[PDB]
Amino acid sequence: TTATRLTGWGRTAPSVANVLRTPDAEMIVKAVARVAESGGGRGAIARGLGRSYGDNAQNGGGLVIDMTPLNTIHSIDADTKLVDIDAGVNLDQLMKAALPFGLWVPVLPGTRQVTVGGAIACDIHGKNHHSAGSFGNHVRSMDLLTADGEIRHLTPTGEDAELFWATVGGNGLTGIIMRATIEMTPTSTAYFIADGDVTASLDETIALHSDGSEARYTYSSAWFDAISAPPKLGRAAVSRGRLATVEQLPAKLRSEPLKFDELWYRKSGTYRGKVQNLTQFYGFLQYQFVIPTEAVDEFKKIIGVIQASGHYSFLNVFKLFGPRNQAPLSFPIPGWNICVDFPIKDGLGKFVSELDRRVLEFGGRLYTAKDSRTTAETFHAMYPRVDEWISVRRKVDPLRVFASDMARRLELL
Ligand SMILES: Cc1cc2nc3c(=O)[nH]c(=O)nc-3n(C[C@H](O)[C@H](O)[C@H](O)COP(=O)(O)OP(=O)(O)OC[C@H]3O[C@@H](n4cnc5c(N)ncnc54)[C@H](O)[C@@H]3O)c2cc1C
Ligand SMILES: *N(O)c1c(C)c(C(F)(F)F)cc2nc(C3=N[C@H](C(=O)N4CCCC4)CO3)sc12
Repeated sequence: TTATRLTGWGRTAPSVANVLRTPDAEMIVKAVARVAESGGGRGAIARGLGRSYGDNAQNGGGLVIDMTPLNTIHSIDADTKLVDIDAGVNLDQLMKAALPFGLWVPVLPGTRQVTVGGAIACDIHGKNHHSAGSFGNHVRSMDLLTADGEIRHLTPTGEDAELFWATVGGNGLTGIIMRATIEMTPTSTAYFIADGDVTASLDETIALHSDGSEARYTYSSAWFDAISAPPKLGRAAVSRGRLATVEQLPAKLRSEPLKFDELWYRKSGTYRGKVQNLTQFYGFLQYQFVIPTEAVDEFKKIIGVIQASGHYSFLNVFKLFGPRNQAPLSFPIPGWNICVDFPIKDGLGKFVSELDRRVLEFGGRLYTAKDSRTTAETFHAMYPRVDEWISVRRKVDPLRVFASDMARRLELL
């Protein structure tokens, strides 16, 4: 092991600890058990490609097990739609291996450079959340390495269904996911057909997302404005699409269907049925929150608060979430989700602390993947069933040999 201080993706909150990089499966197993004996000291935390901005992947003075050397793809079946992978395999890797089977990764985030281990541990969501939900909805079985040195085979139903949905979005505190089986989405091509729309106000963006035209597309998101003053505030560049069928694909592309390789602003944004690949279709404080669908006025308010703030975010992603899964600590809930990132300035930390209160007041929540600064008080209140979740954690890990900086910060230990 090499003693390395580790930060999030946004180069924040360094945590000096040991990095255990090994492809060997049983060398990992021993490290944990040989740690559990001594007792939860600093404990240990699994780490993927470190794409979450938070201190969820960092341990301070403890052990940080790197999962990336354990990246075996065991089997891909095209008939059963099943994929059996080690937790250390990434999505870019998996997406490339699945296409020759005519299979697509069920949930894709922004960057594909995320591991399966980290994908479940955050219960990550994508552009098709309104149609497919989060990543945990597609996990069929996990092989979790618990605290006592044993490995438990978990599933959505039956035994360990309680521990399963705890690991889904459990930020790696329940254990170390070693091996996962994923349900895949079948596909005829590796392309998308998209409909482009440009709104001129927040009211348009909301109406467009609520008039039921969303039921026409599987994938959808919106590049929106949070700087411009009302009524220009909230105006969005919407990108809504669907997986392309072999028939829909232009004459040249059909040959290799599964291969991988202010007026001006409005008209360029507006189009219909346009065929485009995955790449085309897809210092600073990153901030993400969701607000329940029925609380639309309160949402209109937060955007205005952001507008008047004196803080100017330009990278602004807008999304309407679909139904939630049954995971206690899953971030997504049916509502208006938006991410913003601000430039670090004076009074930012206190302003976002007011957005915490404001978001909490309307029954929404923040995403653990992007959080490094919300309090334990705010987090716990944002997540009902957090107590339920903790009572499960004490059964599986009663020594606190699984602990990250976040778990200490949010008192989830
Ligand atoms: C540019 C960019 C865009 C993004 N877009 C999105 C998006 O649209 N939607 C979205 O939901 N997220 C998004 N993310 C965040 C990212 O998808 C998640 O935070 C993801 O979980 C990080 O994966 P990772 O492998 O890097 O895990 P890490 O960041 O290394 O660790 C995060 C968590 O995963 C856990 N973990 C990792 N491996 C294991 C294992 N084997 N066993 C147990 N626990 C484990 C850790 O305990 C930790 O709590 C984005 C990130 C970036 C940088
Ligand atoms: N918020 O950070 C966020 C959200 C909420 C969503 C979605 F759709 F789930 F609501 C998607 C999403 N995608 C993000 C991202 N896209 C960027 C990207 O790929 N680029 C293309 C142009 C600029 C960079 C990087 O991360 S953030 C995000």
